[PDB]
Order: sequence, then C-alpha cells, then structure tokens
Amino acid sequence: VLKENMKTTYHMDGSVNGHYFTIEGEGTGNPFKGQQSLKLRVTKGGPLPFAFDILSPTFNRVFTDYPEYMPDYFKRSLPEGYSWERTMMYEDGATATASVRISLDKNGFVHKSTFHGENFPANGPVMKKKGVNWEPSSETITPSDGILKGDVTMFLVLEGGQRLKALFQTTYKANKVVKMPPRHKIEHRLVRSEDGETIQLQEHAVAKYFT
Repeated sequence: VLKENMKTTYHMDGSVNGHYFTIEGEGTGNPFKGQQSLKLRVTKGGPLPFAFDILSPTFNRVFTDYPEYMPDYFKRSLPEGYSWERTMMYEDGATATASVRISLDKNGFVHKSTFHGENFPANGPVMKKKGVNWEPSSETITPSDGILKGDVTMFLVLEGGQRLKALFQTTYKANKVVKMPPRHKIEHRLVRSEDGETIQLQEHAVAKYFT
C-alpha cells in the first residue's frame, strides 16, 4: 500500500569524469501531495569533486500531486513499480545518463540508480562545485507505446547568479501494463541543502494539463 508518509532507501553507483562514487540514503514524503525530503550520504569516493546538483534529479514520480481526473501512471504502476532511463545534455557539451529501478520492500520504496557523467569542463561550474540549486521547471509528459516520455529544460543556478542550461529527456516504463494519461506537464521545485555530512533534497511536484 502507498502510505501518506512513504519511506525510501536509496543506493546509487556512478562516475563523473571517471571519478567513481557511491551514495546511500533515505527519504520520506507524502506521495499524494507530491512532497518528499531526502537525506543522502556519500559512502565511496567522497568528497565529490563535482557539484552534487547534477545528481539530484536522479534521487521518483510517485511523489507527484496528480488530480483525480488525470491518470497517474506512476502510482498505478504500484506495487510492481517502474524503471526509468534519462539523458542529460548540458549546453557546454557535458553529458550524463541515469538509470533507475523503483520497487518496494516491507518498509517502503527501494530506489536503485546508476549515473554516468563525462565531458564536464574541468574548469566549468560543475567541476568547480559552483552549483547552488536548479530552477523550478516544467516537464512535458507524453505517452508513447506503453511508456511515458518526459522532456524538461533545466537551468542550474550558479554562485554569482548565472545559469547552466541542460536538456533532460526521460523514458518512464511501468513493470506492468497500466492505463496511460494524455499529454500533460509536471511542475517541479527541487531544493538542495546541507546538514554536515548529509546532502538534503526536497522536491515538490504537481501534474497539470496544458492551457
């Protein structure tokens, strides 16, 4: 059952510019209100020599506020769950891919991810750890042959105020056949903070039709 207070355990293996790392952590949130808060720790390869923000959107569209009148592909995928694949193309030529499987154990969600980043400029804002936070965004969600496609133009706010642009494209694939929504959008607000060792993420997400 999907709880009003739903927990997640996270495991990520990844590399950025050939630097391998591992992240583990926990989350809690209200999936029906599209709210979640995460506590993440670097367990291998820390301190990360890159801005954590390029990883944060990898750490679950179940935590989206969907109206009753719109099909919720992600909540309908439960308890079987779903997986997703994502490409992230930065305007400076840097590229990243992410792969995630979302499933359940007795305590809540199990979130297992991989992340491969390369060709971020060595003296760019990401390797110099100048990321602050992503801007709020609007992701277009489009059905296509059993899976959903997501398309969102992202802007990472840097120290000093300039913005690094990247195009995110995601495919979302339920582990069973589920009824699928029409084209719509999801409005995101993802905020990163820090508590000593712990990297903290909070996301709010709401689904809406266009117009």
